[PDB]
Amino acid sequence: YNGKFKDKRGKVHTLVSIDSVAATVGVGHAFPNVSMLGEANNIFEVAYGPCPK
Amino acid sequence: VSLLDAVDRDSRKAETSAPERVRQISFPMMYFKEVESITPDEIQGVRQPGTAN
Repeated sequence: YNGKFKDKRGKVHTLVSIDSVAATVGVGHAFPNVSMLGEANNIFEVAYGPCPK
Repeated sequence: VSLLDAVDRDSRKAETSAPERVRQISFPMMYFKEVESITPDEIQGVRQPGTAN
């Protein structure tokens, strides 16, 4: 995965990285795949709230 | 009006009454005002005193 984004200040943020580690060193993240569980997926969730209006 | 004074018959003198007095006046009036407002922060997550949830 080679995703990367830029901040308003021009700072480049690489999606796949470990804090305080040189970019030259290989790095990766591991996780299990749960998408197929659908409505029973209790491991990953996102919350949403109201606005001040 | 006031009492009347006796005069001699032959002198043929008399009395007279002064005229009335008229006057005028004016009044100001009092003004009252007050303000109040309602904002969303008064109803965002604020429980009603007499209930549970």
